[PDB]
Amino acid sequence: EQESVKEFLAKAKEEFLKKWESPSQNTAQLDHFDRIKTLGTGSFGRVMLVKHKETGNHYAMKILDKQKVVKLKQIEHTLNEKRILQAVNFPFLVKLEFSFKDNSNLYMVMEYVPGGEMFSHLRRIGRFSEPHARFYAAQIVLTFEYLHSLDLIYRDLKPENLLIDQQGYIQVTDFGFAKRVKGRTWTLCGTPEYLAPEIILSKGYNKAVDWWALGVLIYEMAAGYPPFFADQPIQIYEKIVSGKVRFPSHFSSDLKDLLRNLLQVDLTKRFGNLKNGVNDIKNHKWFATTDWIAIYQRKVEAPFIPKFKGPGDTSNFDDYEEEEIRVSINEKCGKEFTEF
Ligand SMILES: [NH3+]C[C@H](O)c1ccc(O)c(O)c1
Repeated sequence: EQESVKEFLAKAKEEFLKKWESPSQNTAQLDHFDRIKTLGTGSFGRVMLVKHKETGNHYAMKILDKQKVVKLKQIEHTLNEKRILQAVNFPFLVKLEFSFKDNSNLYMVMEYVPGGEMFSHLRRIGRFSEPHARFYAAQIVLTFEYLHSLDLIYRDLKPENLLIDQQGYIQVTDFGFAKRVKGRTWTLCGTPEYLAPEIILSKGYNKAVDWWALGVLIYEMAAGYPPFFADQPIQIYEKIVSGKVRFPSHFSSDLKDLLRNLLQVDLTKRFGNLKNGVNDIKNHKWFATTDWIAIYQRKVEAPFIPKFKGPGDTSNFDDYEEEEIRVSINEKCGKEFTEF
């Protein structure tokens, strides 16, 4: 590790810790924004495109229903998400610009990235070439190097959680499962196709699960489909734990070798979790053409630039039923979300 990387990560940790210890709170309110379009929706929350009425800036506003968060046992996860997001700073992480709460909801107002989810682009083109997949993978490697050095585990890597920005670079979203962890953690969370074996088997697990997920992501980017798939989760899990993966013949030998080391069932042998840490990945032959510093500095020409007309264009996102943002006249779940 060049002292330059050590000193970068030491300063990164100092800056993170200062914000972690003293989190920002209550930095805007709902009526500062106009609602434009629902960009995504789930069992306890939504992401909305909004426009700030005074500056005209567009943002992606994540709205979480406090009662549903409680019911689906997401309290600590939502507190993790906001506390981490307000404390991190890296070129490939979506920035949290404001947060606040009201009687009914929690709000995280993030940068809006108009290029859409990697998932859409991957499905439209079919599969990415190895250089294209490598460009995105390198950004994830650097982002995980950053996060893991802060004792953070991300726990939701997948194409739907990676947005393509105006320059063609990655912006990681969706910190709902991210957690500050020294050692092990135990919660069953993630997305089935991306779960490491040790999550499936209810073990105490660590940052190695993020490196496993990177193997899944790289396979999916280069093949067009993930390595372990089936009609039901239990059948996916049987495949994940088996230690067997098949590679398309069009994969390069270097790609197959990297993937066997990321998709290593034995977490004590998995790249990213050995004595040399991230450098086993950064020094692998599949990354020989990668200029890590140039990627970090965003000096590499991207494989493609999403097509969009301006900062408010939603054409790269899909259409959802537009529901109200209702705020109760009575405070709900105040105690549970005191720190938010
Ligand atoms: N999974 C992506 C998520 O819905 C989303 C969409 C647009 C954004 O700018 C964002 O920060 C998050």
